[PDB]
Amino acid sequence: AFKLPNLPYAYDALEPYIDQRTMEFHHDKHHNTYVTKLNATVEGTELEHQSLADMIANLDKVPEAMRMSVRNNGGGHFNHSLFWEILSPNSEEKGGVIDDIKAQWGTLDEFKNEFANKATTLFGSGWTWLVVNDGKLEIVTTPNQDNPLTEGKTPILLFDVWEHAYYLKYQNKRPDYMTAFWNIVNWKKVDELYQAAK
Amino acid sequence: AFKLPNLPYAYDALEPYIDQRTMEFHHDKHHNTYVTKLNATVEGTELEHQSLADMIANLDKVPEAMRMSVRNNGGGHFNHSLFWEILSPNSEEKGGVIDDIKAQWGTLDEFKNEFANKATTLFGSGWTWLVVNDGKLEIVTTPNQDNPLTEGKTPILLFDVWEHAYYLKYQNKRPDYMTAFWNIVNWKKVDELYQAAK
Ligand SMILES: [Fe+3]
Ligand SMILES: [Fe+3]
Repeated sequence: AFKLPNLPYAYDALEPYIDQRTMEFHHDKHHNTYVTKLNATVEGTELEHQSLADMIANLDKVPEAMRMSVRNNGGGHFNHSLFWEILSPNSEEKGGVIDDIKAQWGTLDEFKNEFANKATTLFGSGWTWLVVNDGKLEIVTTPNQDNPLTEGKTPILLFDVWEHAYYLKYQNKRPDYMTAFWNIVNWKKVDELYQAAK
Repeated sequence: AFKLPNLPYAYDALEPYIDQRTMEFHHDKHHNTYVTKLNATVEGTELEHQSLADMIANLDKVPEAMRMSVRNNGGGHFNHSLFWEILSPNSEEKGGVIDDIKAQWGTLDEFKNEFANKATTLFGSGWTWLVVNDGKLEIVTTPNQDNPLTEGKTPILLFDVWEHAYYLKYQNKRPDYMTAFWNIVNWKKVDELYQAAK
């Protein structure tokens, strides 16, 4: 069975960037729902003992009756799991990954500008991601709980732009939530993932 | 130019079903942004005097570089404009359309049950609709600001299930927002649209 992870920090540890109340609803309600619905699909099946990354990377091979829930709920679980771990109260822009960002984009700010343009223009619910695609860094978006693993790309960083992730504090002002985000990225985690993927 | 229409009632006229704060943000910010972006797309161009309903229904004929803005922002203007008109503090379940809903579904409760099960299971952002398709009533969903006009169906009632429409008061509890909606449907307006469409 899949389990809801504990937050690696207090619920109020990302203030004033993300409110305590949002961290509660986002983790204890929204993420918990994807996990529960995911378990209802996979529990008692072959898929319970497969890695979630393997399942999402090969959705096509999931039985037709289970596929939508693995996509949506399995996506939800994976996506929110990674998200908590790439946030940190002690965010410092440090890691070898950032040296490589700098090489491709010219400066970290030019990278932040692209990620911002993509995340503020993503229409409806979804995520903006930094990924490795054949040894190379690229910024992509997905709708809803879709995941770049399904397209052959490894995620090392992600940003939630479903409105539940920012509405209580920021309401319509997603660009401010983007600006806030940069202050809380666990780049140490981003870089562990980067070093594993390339 | 496209324009942000006024609300036909006070911002607190739909309390407690839709909260005052939500009406302030939904209309003055979200809908207003749809209008702003749409106008930035279309004027100084030969599309500056084309109606929304024309462009939405013939989205395949809008030029490639303007299509997404017209789809998304044009959708958002059409959809929210209709949404205000189909809300009312003086909701009264009466009309030709209500007689015909009962004829087709057996009872009004079964109409609502179908509409609600489509509203609550819509994954991500979008709308639930009552449409006329060849003189026949049916209930459909669209993602984001997509509109059944694009598929040649006429909308006569719609419900916004983007998280911005309900997060401040309901948070994750979409179904409680759905059940609340029935108390504020302007059935008189829905009926006018119905008699025009068939
Ligand atoms: Fe989320
Ligand atoms: Fe809306």
